[PDB]
Amino acid sequence: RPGGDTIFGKIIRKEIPAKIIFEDDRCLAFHDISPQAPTHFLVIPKKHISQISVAEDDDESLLGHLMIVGKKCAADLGLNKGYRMVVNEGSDGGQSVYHVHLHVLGGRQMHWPPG
Amino acid sequence: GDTIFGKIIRKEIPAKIIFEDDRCLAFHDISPQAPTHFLVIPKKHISQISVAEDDDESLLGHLMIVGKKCAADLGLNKGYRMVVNEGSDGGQSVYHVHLHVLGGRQMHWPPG
Ligand SMILES: Nc1nc2c(ncn2[C@@H]2O[C@H](COC(=O)NCc3ccccc3)[C@@H](O)[C@H]2O)c(=O)[nH]1
Ligand SMILES: [Cl-]
Repeated sequence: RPGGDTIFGKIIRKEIPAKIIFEDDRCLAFHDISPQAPTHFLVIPKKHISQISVAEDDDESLLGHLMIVGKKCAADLGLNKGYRMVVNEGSDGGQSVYHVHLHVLGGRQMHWPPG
Repeated sequence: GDTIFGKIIRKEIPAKIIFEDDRCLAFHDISPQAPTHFLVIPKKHISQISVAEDDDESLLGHLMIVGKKCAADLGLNKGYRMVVNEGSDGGQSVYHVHLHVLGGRQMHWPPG
C-alpha cells in the first residue's frame, strides 16, 4: 500500500480520518491530534520516507515543498504573527512516527530554546 | 536590509563554518541551545519563510539535506531537531531565513 502502514500512511489513504487543511499530489497538511499550540498542524509527503536522516538528495524539491505548503497553510489559517516549523529526527529529536513530517505551530508566543 | 548573517556569508565577521557550497552556508550558532547547535542558511537573502517563492522550493530542501548531512558528520547518531522560526510568535531572531539544527541532548516537547 502506497505510503506505508504508519498512522500517517493510513491517513494518506483515507483509512483513518484526519482534519485535512490542504492536499496535493506530493503532500498532505492536517491538524495534529495532540496540539502543542493553539494552531498545530503537520505537513507530510505522500511518498514514504521514514526519517529525515535517510532522505535522498533527489528529495530536495519534496522537502522544500513541505515548507512552502506549510507557510501557505499558516497564512490561510491566519497565523499573521508568525509560527515555528519543526522536524524531529530520531530519539533525541523526539520523533514518534517514522514517516517524515513537518510540524507547524502558532497562535501563541513560542519560546526559546525550542525544547 | 542587510543582517549579521549577510556579514557572515560575505566573510566580513567570523563564524565557525561547518560546510559551504555555491548556495548555502552552515555554521555553529553563537548562542547554542544544545551541545551541537548549528544553522544552515541560503546565500540568497530570503528574509523569512513566509515570503519564500515557489521557485525556492528545492533550495529550501537543499538546506534540509545539507543540515542532515552535517548532523551525521557532527556525530548526531541519536537524532536531532530542525527548526525554522517565522516572525514574532515564531521567535525569529534574524530576518534572513535560517534552519536551526540541534542535538547532542534529548530535545523536549513542546518545542518551545
Ligand atoms: N492528526 C493526527 N495526528 C497524529 C496521530 N497520531 C499521531 N499524531 C501526531 O503525530 C505527531 C508526531 O510527532 C513526532 O513524531 N514527534 C513529536 C512528539 C510526539 C509525542 C511525544 C513527544 C514528541 C505528534 O505530534 C502526534 O500528536 C493521528 O492519528 N492523527
Ligand atoms: Cl530564529
